[PDB]
Amino acid sequence: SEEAPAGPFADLAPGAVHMRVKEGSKIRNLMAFATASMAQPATRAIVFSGCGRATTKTVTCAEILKRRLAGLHQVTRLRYRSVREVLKNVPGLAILLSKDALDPRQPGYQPPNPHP
Amino acid sequence: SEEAPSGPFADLAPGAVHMRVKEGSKIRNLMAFATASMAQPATRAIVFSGCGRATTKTVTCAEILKRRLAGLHQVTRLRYRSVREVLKNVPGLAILLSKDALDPRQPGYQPPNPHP
Amino acid sequence: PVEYTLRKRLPSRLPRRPNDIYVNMKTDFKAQLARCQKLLDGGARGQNACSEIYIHGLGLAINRAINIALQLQAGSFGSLQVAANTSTVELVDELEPETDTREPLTRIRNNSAIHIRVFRVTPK
Amino acid sequence: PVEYTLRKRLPSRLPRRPNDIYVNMKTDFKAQLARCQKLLDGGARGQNACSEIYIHGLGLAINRAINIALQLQAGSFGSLQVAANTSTVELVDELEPETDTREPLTRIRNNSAIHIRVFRVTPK
RNA sequence: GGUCCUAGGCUACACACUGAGGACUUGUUCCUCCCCUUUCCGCCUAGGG
RNA sequence: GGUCCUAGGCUACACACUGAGGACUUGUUCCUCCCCUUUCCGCCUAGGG
Repeated sequence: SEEAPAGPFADLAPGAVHMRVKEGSKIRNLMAFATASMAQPATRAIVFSGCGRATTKTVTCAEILKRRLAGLHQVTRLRYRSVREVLKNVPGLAILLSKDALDPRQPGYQPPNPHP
Repeated sequence: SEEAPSGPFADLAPGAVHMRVKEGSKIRNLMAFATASMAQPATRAIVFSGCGRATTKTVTCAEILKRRLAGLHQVTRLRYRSVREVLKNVPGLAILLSKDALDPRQPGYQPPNPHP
Repeated sequence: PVEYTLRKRLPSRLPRRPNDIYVNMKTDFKAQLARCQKLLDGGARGQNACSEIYIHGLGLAINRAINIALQLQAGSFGSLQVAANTSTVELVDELEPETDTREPLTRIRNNSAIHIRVFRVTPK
Repeated sequence: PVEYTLRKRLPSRLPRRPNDIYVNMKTDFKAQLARCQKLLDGGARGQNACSEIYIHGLGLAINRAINIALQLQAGSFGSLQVAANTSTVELVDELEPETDTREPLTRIRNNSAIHIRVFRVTPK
């Protein structure tokens, strides 16, 4: 199997840690790295990406990180990806979580939940 | 180090699974055994016990199980325990969680947290 | 029994506005697509088209929500735009019958859900 | 900095009734005890005694709440009874300042709390 | 019979939320975990020019 | 100075919430993770018999 279209947030967060989520990936593995990485104050932003059978997990990793770290700014982006292994069009997404404010006008923006 | 003043809820749930919580006991280990044990429908009730440095964990184990299994009926009982090397009194706890209803008049009774 | 049987409780009630569309893994794709398509297009003289709909999908229905949204926009000649939020949804599996007397005994689970605003943009 | 420092936001506000008593790991034991004692005892003529107090303790303060409740009961000649409930409490550690503009950046964790009703029982 | 309109209806989840099981230099790893694609006149009810 | 009263004040957490680090027949395991014990006229502020 090889992926390809048909940084995902180069425009908004050029140096962001990129979490490539695969259907195989143990969540606990991805989250360990993800949380450690965002533990470092110099790490400003993280991206989670996946498609097909890895989309659910992609969103799940994004929601668990938001549960541990309040205040992140979110942008969700929908993409098709082509997979050859007999090639298939497969829906996917990329989620940006940012310690720094993003323009609310950016489509797929979600403000942080207040936690009052 | 040995503890001392059949089970802490022999009166209310005689054959209940007894989770003896020690400081140092890994939560994830205690919870694995506890969740599997209550996964079985014939297992009607479980008890977590601890004192001194294991009290907070005793309560934590009870709260986590209540988060996975809604409907459990709770009774919390406070006791002192004696320990030896130097003999100390330590505050401690035993928590009963029951798939079956308990008399709301039992002191330390907590009705099940509903899901709206 | 030596283990409880899988039995799902309906994910709350869906506070469903008329332009809210829930996506499922039961009905045919093309029907879910067509129904979203007609909400947005209106009649054959664009009568009562919605300016936006929200496509909600949970768990495995996330791909299918995305799919329907991207399909809608792919055939709009750029008049339909897309905006996705995510959220966490608590699910309740029944373990022991709710009687009139008892709280049911239920297992608690989280699933990711997706919420895709699909809205018509017009020149002006 | 390779890591954030370990600053804590105040556990919400304490919707504190007069007969609510929060227990801490800062003030001296004997004072917290003495203060719970005279809330329950009232004056030397028994004037303005509380029928019940609630003793609330979080995290490491759970043992101390238990301790105060049992010490109260131990000296009542069986006129004081205890009743403990537990709960889960969300705590917020500050990571980046709450500025005028933006929501602050915070770490979320849970502590167990205990809630001990200590109440006066009298004959008849 | 033909053709237009109108008002409804058309099931949120893989126990996949720190998933499962296997393998291996532990850990953003590899493998395994049946189908669900792609409407343009969608389908089904009533009712009206 | 003595004695009584009244009103108020007296800091919810071990990042210990699927904790941390070691050890070992993995897992209700062991070991390490400083003190906080226990009032009886408690302490402090103001005011009144």
